[PDB]
Amino acid sequence: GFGCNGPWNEDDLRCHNHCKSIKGYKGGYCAKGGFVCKCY
Repeated sequence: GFGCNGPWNEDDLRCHNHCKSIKGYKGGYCAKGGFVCKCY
């Protein structure tokens, strides 16, 4: 989710922005073929 909807729809920037918008995270990326929006 959050941009990462699979390799056919991978909005890594959208995941990144989401995660970065959350206090406690610097950013985020689409993992697992682009399915899982993982924050860091």
